[PDB]
Amino acid sequence: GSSGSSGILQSLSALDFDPYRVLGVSRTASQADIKKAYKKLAREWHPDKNKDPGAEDRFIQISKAYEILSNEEKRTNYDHYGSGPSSG
Repeated sequence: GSSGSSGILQSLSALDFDPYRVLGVSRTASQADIKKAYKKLAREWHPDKNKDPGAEDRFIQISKAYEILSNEEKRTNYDHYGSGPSSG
């Protein structure tokens, strides 16, 4: 059996890009999992060692994804909105 698998599943994001999806974690992930995942991604995908064109892009995002969660104020805000339409 050379190959055989399927995973047809649609999706819909609330904002330009989701933080959890960027960092690569789920709701179950807590400040701990997210944090470690952030630094780990920032260090590994760090532009300091990365020379190939594009690496930076990823990093710039990875940092942004966490910036939201990492921050208490930012994190909470999201929850309040419940991934819905902003008041204004």
